[PDB]
Amino acid sequence: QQVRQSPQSLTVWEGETAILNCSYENSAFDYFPWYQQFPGEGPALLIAIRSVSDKKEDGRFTIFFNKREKKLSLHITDSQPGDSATYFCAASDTGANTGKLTFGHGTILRVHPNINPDPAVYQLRDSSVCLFTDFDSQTNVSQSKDSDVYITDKCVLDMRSMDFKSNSAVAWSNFACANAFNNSIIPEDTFFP
Amino acid sequence: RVSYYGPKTSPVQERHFVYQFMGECYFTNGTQRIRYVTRYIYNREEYVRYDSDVGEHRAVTELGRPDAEYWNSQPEILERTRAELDTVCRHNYEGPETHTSLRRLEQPNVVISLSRTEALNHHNTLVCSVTDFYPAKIKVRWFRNGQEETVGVSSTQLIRNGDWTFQVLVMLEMTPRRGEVYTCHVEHPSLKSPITVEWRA
Amino acid sequence: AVTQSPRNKVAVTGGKVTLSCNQTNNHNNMYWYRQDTGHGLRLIHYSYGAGSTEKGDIPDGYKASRPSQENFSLILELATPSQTSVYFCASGDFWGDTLYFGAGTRLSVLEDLKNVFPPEVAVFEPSEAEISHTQKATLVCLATGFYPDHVELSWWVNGKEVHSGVCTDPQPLKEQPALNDSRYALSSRLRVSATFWQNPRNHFRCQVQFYGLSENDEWTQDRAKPVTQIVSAEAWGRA
Amino acid sequence: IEADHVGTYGISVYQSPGDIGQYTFEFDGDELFYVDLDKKETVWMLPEFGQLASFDPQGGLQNIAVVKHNLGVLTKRSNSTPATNEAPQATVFPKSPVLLGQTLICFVDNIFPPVINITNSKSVAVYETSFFVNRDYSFHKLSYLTIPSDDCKVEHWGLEEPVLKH
Repeated sequence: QQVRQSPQSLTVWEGETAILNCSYENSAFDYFPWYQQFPGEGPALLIAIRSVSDKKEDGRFTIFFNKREKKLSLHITDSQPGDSATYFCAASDTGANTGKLTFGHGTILRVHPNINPDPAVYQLRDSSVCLFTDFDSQTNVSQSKDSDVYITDKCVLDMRSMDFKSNSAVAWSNFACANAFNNSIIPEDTFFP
Repeated sequence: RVSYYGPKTSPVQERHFVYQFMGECYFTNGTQRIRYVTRYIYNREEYVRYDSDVGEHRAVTELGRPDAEYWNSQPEILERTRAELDTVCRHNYEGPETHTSLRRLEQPNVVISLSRTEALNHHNTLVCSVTDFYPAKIKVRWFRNGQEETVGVSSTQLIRNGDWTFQVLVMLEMTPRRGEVYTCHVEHPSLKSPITVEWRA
Repeated sequence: AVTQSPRNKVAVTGGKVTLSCNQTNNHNNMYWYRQDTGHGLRLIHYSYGAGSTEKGDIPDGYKASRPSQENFSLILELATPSQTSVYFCASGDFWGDTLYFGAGTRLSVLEDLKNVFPPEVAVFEPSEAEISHTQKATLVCLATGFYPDHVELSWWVNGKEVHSGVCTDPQPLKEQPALNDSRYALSSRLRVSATFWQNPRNHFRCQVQFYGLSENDEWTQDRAKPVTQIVSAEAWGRA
Repeated sequence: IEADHVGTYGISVYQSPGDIGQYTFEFDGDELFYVDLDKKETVWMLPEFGQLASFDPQGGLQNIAVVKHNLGVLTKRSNSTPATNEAPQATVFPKSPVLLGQTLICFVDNIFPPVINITNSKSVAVYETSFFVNRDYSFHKLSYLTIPSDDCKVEHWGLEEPVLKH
């Protein structure tokens, strides 16, 4: 009956191959649509396969279907960051003339924008806030264990005219910036004015 | 369990109005020849049909030309109905029907009965009744002192009880001479050896 | 397409809540899911056509209604906090092989209207270091102390909405991640060519669409009632 | 057509006003099962068959929906030509040999439309079977009645007044 998608979320660098998986119990199943959902939005059909075929290839995406072991695999190649979504895997026994679609729980995708980047930390004027920018995406951020320090997860900027992919995270409290990410693993050659 | 899949009614674009659909599957030699036929009925008039032997929706009336010329365009509808010969007919015969109807076997209950009260040496009529059997192949032969009697024998037609059991009554015009042994001899595909039930004079 | 209605709602426990869906696809089948983390998409009610409704896997608490071929509708007769979620509406054709979804509705069932607080929005001006080591200028936005997480954040340079160079965080953050009524903050980012920023004729705007109570709600507290509203913070250029 | 076995799978019937429906599965004359439309439940004639196989009533419910649709469009398409009524007939017979001291079945044919009501000259109460399809697109329906010692009333629109078969 149930449909199980692994892994509950996946992170991939720009250009690498996303590999999303799914396994259904009920062998009656013969239609397998995959729905892609973008934040703030309803989900919409990405790509479907039927059990007769072993692969539908649609440019960048390819479904691999295994009737024997009852296993799926969605491949995204040369993945751009606009593919960072949640992907759901559905199945229905169409002969059942049900209407109902059986939805797997979904893998959540993070496409790491590939980026000579000078990691820095600045302080900003209240009109205070610490700003750790231009970090290579390889580093992972972590909000302090000590509370009242509001360090947010990383973020990707792309200034259209002049290239430019850039990572950024903002700390603030109510308290000085040279400590803000001490509870985090920073590059050994960062910049602290 | 196993899978009873119905066909997918393709759709159209004081009084009473009646509409009816059905998907008929005509099997011969198991699945060695399947014929699939799909019929649409408005008010006791079949107006559209998909007959597998054709392979296309043909109109049975003027009301049918629109829906037939329509459904023949979009193959998402045709090729689905065309392949219902396997997804419905073949699948259903080789699947649930084997585990059910093509597997039902119930042996007959056979009872002789003398309709007018016995008056030896006076003519009377014996009634071999045969009740509650499936499938419907059955043969009921009468014997008067071990010799097949076809003369003065009248069986009913087959009687559909509608609860997956039939019925047949077989009459013998006869006359009790003492010591005679009538036997009702019943042959059925649910019987390892034929049934014989006797009535002594 | 499929427009659900409203796309943000805040309502109390024990009061009736009626989502609504309109579908312009000449479709016949309609569906009402709800999305929750860890339990994904789950079907609640559906409908083959005008007049019939069928019970999905989770019909408890909600009654459906299909009075139109275009209109499905949910009904939370007695609301419960456990019902708070992102609801979704879809539709499809008979034997159709595609589900056409709506955009979303964010529903917050609350015990107390007390905890609905609009956002406090503040704009931090770029460090001159960043301007003399990269020749870029990152403004940063802070919307704070707002409940529930029904917000949307926009920038506005010189009166026009910008995206080129913008970032807003993925989900907000709880200021005290241990109170069930914890208020949220969300941090964004605008980066601009340094020389475009040292022009004091440009101005940079941070706008926040907050979805809160409604002109048909009762307010029993000293402070201002948290109507659905628009809260902003602006900055200008420098030397 | 001529064959060995004949499955009459997926019989849909609808008629308005009142949106009366039926969804059924026949195989060699007898009814495998129907789908109860109000209970949304597949009801097998033979319970044993129910334990040995399964049918998802949603397929029946969708199909009946499509059929309500087609019925509406077609009712328009004809300038709203109404259904012709049909005189029904019955025949009553007993399931096992009837021995004074030991089920009575009523078999009605040329039913159309699919609306009949089935009945010591006093009201009595039985099992009734869903309507069965004929080749002439009318229907036959059967009513059982469970102790003999020393009838069948049918009410239909093709009947001026009702009739009983003693």
